[PDB]
Amino acid sequence: QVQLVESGGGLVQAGGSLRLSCAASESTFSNYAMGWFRQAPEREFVATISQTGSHTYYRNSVKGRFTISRDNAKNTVYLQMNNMKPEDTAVYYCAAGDNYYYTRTYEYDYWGQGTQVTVSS
Amino acid sequence: QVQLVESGGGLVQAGGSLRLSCAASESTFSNYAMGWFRQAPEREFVATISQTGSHTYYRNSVKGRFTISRDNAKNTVYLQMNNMKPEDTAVYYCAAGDNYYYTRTYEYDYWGQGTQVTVSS
Amino acid sequence: QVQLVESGGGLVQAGGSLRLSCAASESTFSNYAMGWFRQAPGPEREFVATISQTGSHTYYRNSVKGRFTISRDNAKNTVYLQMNNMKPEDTAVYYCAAGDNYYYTRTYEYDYWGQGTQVTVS
Amino acid sequence: NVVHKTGDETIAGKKTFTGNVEVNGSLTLPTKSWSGELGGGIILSLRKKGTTVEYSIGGEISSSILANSNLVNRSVPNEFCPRNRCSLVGHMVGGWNAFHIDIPSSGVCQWFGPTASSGTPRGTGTYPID
Amino acid sequence: GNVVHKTGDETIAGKKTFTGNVEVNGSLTLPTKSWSGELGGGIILSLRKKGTTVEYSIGGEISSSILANSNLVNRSVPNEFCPRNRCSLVGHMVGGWNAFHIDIPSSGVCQWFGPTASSGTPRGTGTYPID
Amino acid sequence: NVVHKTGDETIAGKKTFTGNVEVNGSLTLPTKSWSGELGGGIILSLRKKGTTVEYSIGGEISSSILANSNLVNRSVPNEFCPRNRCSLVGHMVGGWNAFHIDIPSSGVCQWFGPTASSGTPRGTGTYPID
Repeated sequence: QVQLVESGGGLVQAGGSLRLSCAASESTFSNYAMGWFRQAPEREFVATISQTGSHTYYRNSVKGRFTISRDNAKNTVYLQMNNMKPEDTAVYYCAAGDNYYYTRTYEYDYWGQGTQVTVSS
Repeated sequence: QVQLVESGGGLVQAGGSLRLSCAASESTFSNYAMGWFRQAPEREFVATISQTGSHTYYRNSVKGRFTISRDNAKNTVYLQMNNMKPEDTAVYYCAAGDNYYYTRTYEYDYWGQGTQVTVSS
Repeated sequence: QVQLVESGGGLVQAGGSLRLSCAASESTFSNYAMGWFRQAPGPEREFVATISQTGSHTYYRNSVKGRFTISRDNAKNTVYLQMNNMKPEDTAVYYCAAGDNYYYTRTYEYDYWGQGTQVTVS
Repeated sequence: NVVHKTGDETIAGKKTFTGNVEVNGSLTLPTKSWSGELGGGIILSLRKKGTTVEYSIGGEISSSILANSNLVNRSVPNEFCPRNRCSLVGHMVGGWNAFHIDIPSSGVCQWFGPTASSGTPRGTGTYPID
Repeated sequence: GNVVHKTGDETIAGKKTFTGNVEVNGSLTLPTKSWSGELGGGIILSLRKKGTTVEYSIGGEISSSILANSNLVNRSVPNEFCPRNRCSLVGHMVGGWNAFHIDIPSSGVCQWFGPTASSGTPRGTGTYPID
Repeated sequence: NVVHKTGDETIAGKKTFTGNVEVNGSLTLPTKSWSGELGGGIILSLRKKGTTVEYSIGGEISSSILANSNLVNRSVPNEFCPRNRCSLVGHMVGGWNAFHIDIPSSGVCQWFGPTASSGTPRGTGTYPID
């Protein structure tokens, strides 16, 4: 019960910041755990968040730099990326699934179109 | 506890048919899943059947050619072998166990004496 | 929660007998499975014998079967290890432990411990 | 139309007990069974009792089952499907190898061992349903 | 007298069949029975039966050679704890990545389905059905 | 103040049934959930229903977890802790590797795989609280 529209990556130089957004048309958005995945062949989880925002989970390489958050009143999930590094370059995807504790692509059910994020220097 | 006696073995031309029977000496037969095993190498399952006969399982090489069935009123299990191949030459054994979904000799508890089946090319 | 105090350690010569005792400070002793452990290879404490709450079940390391007997007297809040036909391999510090299940064999599977009593064979 | 302290009786309506209940005899809940070959030779045998499904894994792997692949011969029927993904841990006869099969809410099970084309998978446990 | 009330601590005899939904806000307690024994080769199996489910726990240490696919002959599981269907109880060996299973068939003569093994600490808890 | 053989009704008091009870509809007990990262990236998600806890293992191993080590990021809360130690057998995605995690009465979970620093641990089941 979700169609995900992601926005808007871009170019950022090292140490810079970027905020990604992922919105759903449906108010049933609050029934899903959300995850951000990235693909530099194979897509790795970055951060996940439970339905109510009560639980979050991060990859060790992004901890303390990235923050996942959600605004259920706006049917939107965000990824705030601070102190960006060249290894953060990838196409980022938002996904909806039933549990935040899942970390693999096949454990999520609905996907966004993907947004390119490039970090330089 | 079951005493099992096989019958029906013998010579058959390639492409021919043969029907094996395994009669049990007790009405407790209906409490057991039955299996047909063959020993040319180790003893391998050929077909299994649940207590009521509602479920069957076959080894890939005998699919569409062999049919396992049982007559609980007669305390007998059958193996109808059609389009026989030299492949099929072995001593065939009937066995009684707890579940048709178990496939190893070790997972069966009572055995018949075995019957020889020979297919010529 | 239980406090365990071992006694009976000492010198014994090969082929001799020695009985260790471990007394719990409270009647709650009967709610616990008891185990005897030792540092024989050392420093790991290896189980020797265990006994269930009521004494209905016992379990022994193979090397001590037919030589050692674990027993308990719930009326006295005490568990015993009777060691017969003692061998040099039995020289060790022995420890009494209390836990919930006699089927456990590892130190971390027990919750309360005695001080350890030295047994010296020859 | 009153329930008595003796006798065999049938009682309709939603009954809510606010206190503690003890049942000294048996407590029987609705039950339904199913078994089928998920794919690649693997059998899954299920029995639902209330909100729990009892499973046992059977059969013999007899064709190539790719790592992470869908088992497409038979799905777990809707009435046995969990609300969310369940991972059923099993063991392969004769060695130390373990695997797991996931049952998602759709009932299209997935294999999480490595790519395999032989062996005898086994394992009994439970998973929850709504 | 002999009617069940909407208040009070009471005892109710007879087979009671609830055709609708039942909700229990407190605890729901069924009697339990337990058994434990050394199946063979140092392996202990401990069981707790409650209703139609048996909770198992694997204990002990492997202290003699247990052949692959072998019967564990020191103790069988008593009839009251035996399942109708053969069950495969998965366990794991402490300290590595090794799993095994022990089958409990309807006869209660358990079988080891790991490879031939002669040491290690087997553990694992779980459930199997009974009827 | 009497229980009827029809109608939606609330029944207070400790009720002891000395015979057999059958429930044709659903039987609902109170439920409570909890999830947390035990340590080393491993998440444990729990749902308690009466005297049984349903568990699911999640997350990804993200740091070195020593063999036999305590998982110290989060303990299982007291209301989900068992009376007797439980050994939950799990499997690592993509290969044949199994592990187990013990949950003692303290709730300080312990890892019984070998020393590990990567991989995806999974497994669903139950454990009793007594």
